[PDB]
Amino acid sequence: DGGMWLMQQINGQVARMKSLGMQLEAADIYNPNGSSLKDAVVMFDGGCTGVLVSNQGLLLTNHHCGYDQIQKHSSVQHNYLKDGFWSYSLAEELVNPGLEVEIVDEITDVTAAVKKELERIKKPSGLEFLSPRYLSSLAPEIVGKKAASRPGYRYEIKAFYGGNRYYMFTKKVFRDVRLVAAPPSSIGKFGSDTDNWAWPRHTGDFSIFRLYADKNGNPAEYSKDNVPYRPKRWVKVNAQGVKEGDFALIMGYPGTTYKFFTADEVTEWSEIDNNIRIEMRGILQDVMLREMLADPNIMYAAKYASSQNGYKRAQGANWAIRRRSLREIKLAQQQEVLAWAKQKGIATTEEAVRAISKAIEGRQDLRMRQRYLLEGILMGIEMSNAPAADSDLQSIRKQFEAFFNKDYSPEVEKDQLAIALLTRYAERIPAEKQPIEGIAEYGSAKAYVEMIFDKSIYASRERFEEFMKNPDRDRLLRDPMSRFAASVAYEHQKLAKEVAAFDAPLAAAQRSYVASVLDMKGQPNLAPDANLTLRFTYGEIKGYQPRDVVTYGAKSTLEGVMEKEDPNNWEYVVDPKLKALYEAKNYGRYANSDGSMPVNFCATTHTTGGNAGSPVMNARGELIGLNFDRNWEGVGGDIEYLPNYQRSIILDIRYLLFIIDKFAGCQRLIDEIQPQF
Amino acid sequence: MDGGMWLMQQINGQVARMKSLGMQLEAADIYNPNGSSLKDAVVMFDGGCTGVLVSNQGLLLTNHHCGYDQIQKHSSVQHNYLKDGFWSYSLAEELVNPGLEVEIVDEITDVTAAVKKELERIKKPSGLEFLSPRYLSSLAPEIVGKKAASRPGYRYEIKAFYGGNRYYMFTKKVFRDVRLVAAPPSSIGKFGSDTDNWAWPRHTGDFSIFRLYADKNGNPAEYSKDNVPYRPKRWVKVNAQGVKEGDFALIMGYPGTTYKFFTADEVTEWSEIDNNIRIEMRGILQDVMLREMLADPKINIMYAAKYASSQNGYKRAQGANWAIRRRSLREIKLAQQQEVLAWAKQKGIATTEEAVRAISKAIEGRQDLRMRQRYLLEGILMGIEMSNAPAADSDIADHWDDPARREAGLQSIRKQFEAFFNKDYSPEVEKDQLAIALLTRYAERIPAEKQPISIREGIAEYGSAKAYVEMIFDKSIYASRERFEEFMKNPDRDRLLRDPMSRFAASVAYEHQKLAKEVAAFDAPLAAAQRSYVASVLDMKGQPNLAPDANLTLRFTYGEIKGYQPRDVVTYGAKSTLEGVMEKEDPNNWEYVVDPKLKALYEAKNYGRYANSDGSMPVNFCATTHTTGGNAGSPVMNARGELIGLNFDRNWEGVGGDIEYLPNYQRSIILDIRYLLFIIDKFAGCQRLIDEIQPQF
Ligand SMILES: N[C@@H](CCC(=O)O)C(=O)O
Ligand SMILES: N[C@@H](CCC(=O)O)C(=O)O
Ligand SMILES: [Cl-]
Ligand SMILES: [Cl-]
Repeated sequence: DGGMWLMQQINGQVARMKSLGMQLEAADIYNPNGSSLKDAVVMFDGGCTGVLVSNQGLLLTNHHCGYDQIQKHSSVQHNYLKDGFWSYSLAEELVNPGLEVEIVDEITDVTAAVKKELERIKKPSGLEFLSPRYLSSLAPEIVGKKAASRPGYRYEIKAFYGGNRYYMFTKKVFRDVRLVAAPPSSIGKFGSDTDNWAWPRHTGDFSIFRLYADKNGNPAEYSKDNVPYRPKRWVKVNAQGVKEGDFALIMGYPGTTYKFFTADEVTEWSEIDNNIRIEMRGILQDVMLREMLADPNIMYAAKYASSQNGYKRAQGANWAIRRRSLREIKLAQQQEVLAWAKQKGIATTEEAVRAISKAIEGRQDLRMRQRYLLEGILMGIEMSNAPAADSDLQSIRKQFEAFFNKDYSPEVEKDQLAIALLTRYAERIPAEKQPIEGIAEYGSAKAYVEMIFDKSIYASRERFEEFMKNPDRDRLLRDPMSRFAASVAYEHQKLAKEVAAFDAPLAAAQRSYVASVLDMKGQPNLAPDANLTLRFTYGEIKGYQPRDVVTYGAKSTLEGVMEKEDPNNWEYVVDPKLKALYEAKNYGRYANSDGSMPVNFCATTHTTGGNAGSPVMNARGELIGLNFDRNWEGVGGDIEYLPNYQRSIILDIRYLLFIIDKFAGCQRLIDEIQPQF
Repeated sequence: MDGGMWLMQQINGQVARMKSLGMQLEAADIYNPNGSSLKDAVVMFDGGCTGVLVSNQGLLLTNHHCGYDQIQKHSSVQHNYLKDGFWSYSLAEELVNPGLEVEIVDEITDVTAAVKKELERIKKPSGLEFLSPRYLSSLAPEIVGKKAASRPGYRYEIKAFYGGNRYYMFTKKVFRDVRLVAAPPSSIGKFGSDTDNWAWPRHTGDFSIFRLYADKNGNPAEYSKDNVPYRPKRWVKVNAQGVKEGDFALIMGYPGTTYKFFTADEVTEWSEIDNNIRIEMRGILQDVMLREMLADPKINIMYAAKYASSQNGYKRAQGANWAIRRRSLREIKLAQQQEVLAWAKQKGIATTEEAVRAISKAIEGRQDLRMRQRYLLEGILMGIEMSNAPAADSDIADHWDDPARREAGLQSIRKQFEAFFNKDYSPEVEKDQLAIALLTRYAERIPAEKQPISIREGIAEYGSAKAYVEMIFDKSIYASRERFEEFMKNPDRDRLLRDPMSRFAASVAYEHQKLAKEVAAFDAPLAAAQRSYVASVLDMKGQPNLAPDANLTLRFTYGEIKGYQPRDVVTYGAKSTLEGVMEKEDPNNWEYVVDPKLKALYEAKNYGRYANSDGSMPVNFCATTHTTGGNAGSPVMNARGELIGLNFDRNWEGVGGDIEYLPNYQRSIILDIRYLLFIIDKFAGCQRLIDEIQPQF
């Protein structure tokens, strides 16, 4: 069964969980008045999950969650991205400025308070009652100036059930989170392209951090005098192994789902948001791939990586529409609540569904742009955020250092991808409808966008401080580069403002519709959409049947890595040390009882983007794995959980330990984790 | 699941084991030299396939891709049998196929002593004749005598076995009136043509149907309007009750070629030269050719068989190389040669180590020559059809003043031009990108000095392969049929003698013959050493328990219906269904298009009595039998010798089975006879064929 359950809903799920073999009490998982698993389950860097596993604040999350921190610490000497990183003491752990981890201190229902504040906003705009920015801004009104005021704390208020409930999360915000360990990328992201969203999977997707705190255990900014955070509760690691049918529990921070989409919303989300994305990324991939198949990657692998991650997802979603009859399932569900309302003489529900249809039909062309603009150029062309004058000198200097940084590259992406992202965007979106005429003067979108390189001072690093001697203001003000930037940004804000006339009634009607779903279903029985707050899902360890003749098992092994090895294909390179371990069968206590070395497994838990790094626990609440992905067949799970295809893809905790111990020899961390055999 | 493509004479050695796996046949039921047996119904089709006789009126089942040549030849845009299939509702509607031959084994005879006797007569031999089919055939008339060797509908085939340590003669009845009866649309006969080729799971209705015709007296015969169906003494009964995992399966047919006695150095050479070069050049050809086919239905027809054949060998080379890597095939053959060498050493025998060394030396010696041969063959001879251009003979060059011999020389040119500029040939696809793409790469791989003269000189004179090919088509009289005929109204001796396409064909042929002459210096010692090596393997293992390499003669193999584990986490079942066709359906992908009628049947579950017991509709199954190319169309029989399927492929993981059979990875891929009947019945509604086949429930 699917559902991303509120921590407050554990009491409604615990009986079913125990019938599936769970041996925890509800209070063990979430305790409003004490220590529980809620305290060990962590948000990492805004969009990932992590788990605390020691009394010294040791933190496990995915490799791909800690990737940039790993990268930032890498040079040719000390190449942690390629070779992995291992610290042998507290003092060796690496500082990560800007990295934040959050822990839920308390969850409170603020629905009534939020409502009675949301009433009569002067000129109630379109989307206040859904905006996380405006909602969390109400925290001083709810809890007084010990909100925001308190340095290591943050009050998160979000809408649930389309805004029919509001829950407040009291976060402890740690700003001293240090890098402890990482496997090499050949393990951390084995098969990163071909195997992304794929089961079977053979990826050692983990990294290790540690929460530091001040001398009395309060979350603090970085200081040389900080000590390890000593958590209330951490999760004990169980290294005894897993088998098909074992109960599994996942807690984490699922990002976004759309389980209350109506039929018309499903179709739009497909034929607009989905396929506009697939070939706009289909094109932003081949030109990107052609360009540096020929050249020596760290220049643009992180580029091709994220495009692909979202690219393949979109293909998975599209498969569910075509094969899993997603639209008709959502249509059936809304017809069921419609019939429920009709029977009760309720009129708002059909009105709600009709207004949703109306807003979707009407915003069709505007949404077309805003997503065509969002990744045709907005993330597909890097200097759409070139600096702009305040001169009306002190911070075009202090801003260009953020434009041309340690990741950014003027050098190339010129008319291989820059011209290519501009593409024939303008064919699908008439030049009538493009931002503030250039494609009409310099000829093409290439001879326009490449003309900027010579003319703009914001092309090189040399030219910036070449004429740092004086104010060429008549030249600084009229630069096409910061014109193209403010331009694409101009229409972005205008579209946000213009389509708001559709988004506002949509949100009102969705709220109305979901209220009806709420009156129909038990609120305690209905899981809300994911919204980047702490949820639990449960299931069992289980493969599936992907297609005629074929069965996928629930557990993968090191043999599967060796079957995939290909020295000539970057993604399938196998570390010589890992191969020697395989050839020697040097697995120790970490092997399966049958003698194979476990790598990944999969489960019928309901996860989504944001669950990377979530702890997977057994019937006793002990750690058995870390979530890092979902199969492409289960992508449609964001709209309707798909029990016979959807599987979370999970790192077997024994493989993580094996990598620490046998591969890296970092005994220090085994001693700290204290795995149970 | 043991390997081995057993001789018919080896049936006595295997029958006990076959029975232990559940067979309920006696040896003599399968192969009987003193009367009739299943052998009599197992047919060689078009020289390179198998077929099976299934009625008393000569009805013949084989694969779609085996009948593909004939289907293609009968197809036009107007009557597109490739695309839409073909179905005949009477004898008179069955299509005539000139040149198509089918052969039946009447007798098998050991002629080892008589061939060796004849070989010893050769004063100063090349060293190539004892494996030369041209030579071995020339011996038959002495062996069998002038009478009976001049018997019209018979052929006496002598082949080398065990590297030339045995010779067997196969007396063949040759049928030269074989008519096309039925074929499914390609969307069924070759569903997933490229992507599913060499793959399990498989969902392909790979069959076609023919009929043997004969004269007045039921004798094999050349085509005649007066011919009638041939009435075989034996035909295989068809069982439509279905199959299950674990069932015994027997396959008989004509496996073409295996290399089970390759030494490790031979494995490496085959992989790094023959296969790599095949993959490289055929990849280039296919990219251009398919593009052309998908853009024009007439081109699609013209080049359908050429493409399918090219793609088939291309992907087979990919699979063999992948097998060698993933399954350590080189290491296995090394271990096998070490075992025969240790056996030799124990017995004080020195000939074996000497043979293994002579094999390695010859392989190392011929590297440059063999790579040049493969590039020429794959790059030019197989895919540039210019290489069959006409060339003027010596009557043109030296007898032009003789009106008689001049006319003969002109007719020879015309005869060549018809063969070259055939109905399947498009000068447009040749000259636009195809010949240039191939020749450009060929020129990059083969040094100028080692290229055919015309090509070297042509590329030096004009800028490039591109400019050179463009010149050829600009200047050649054979560029088009219209230019050819305009020229032949007033022939010029010069230009005819100097024609650039002629010079290209001449130069390529000269280099081909040149390479063969020079490489014989290595190939002859290599063959002699192979003979010595296999002779030791024979001394070690004994002939009765050692299956020889395939050589396109009748063999049996047996095993059970069984899936396998291709890789970690994954298990493949033994049987595929129609649902898997529907899962693969994609209107925008040419190879996964699904016929609307087939989909209607599936949605209506209209399967008659052909369904599985669980209500699914069967499509294919796989078995642990040991097959290879040539076994396409082979009857797959159950424990009682009844037909339950037709072999048509081998799985990906099993492609390397020509080097080493691997019981945990190699599976024959088989058309379930129930799907074949379903397609004839529910899909085509060709009732008369169901009636004739008489499936047993
Ligand atoms: N890979 C996703 C997790 C997908 C899932 O668990 O469904 C992430 O980075 O958060
Ligand atoms: N497809 C092959 C048969 C391959 C096999 O059975 O191993 C052929 O056309 O003969
Ligand atoms: Cl286990
Ligand atoms: Cl499902």
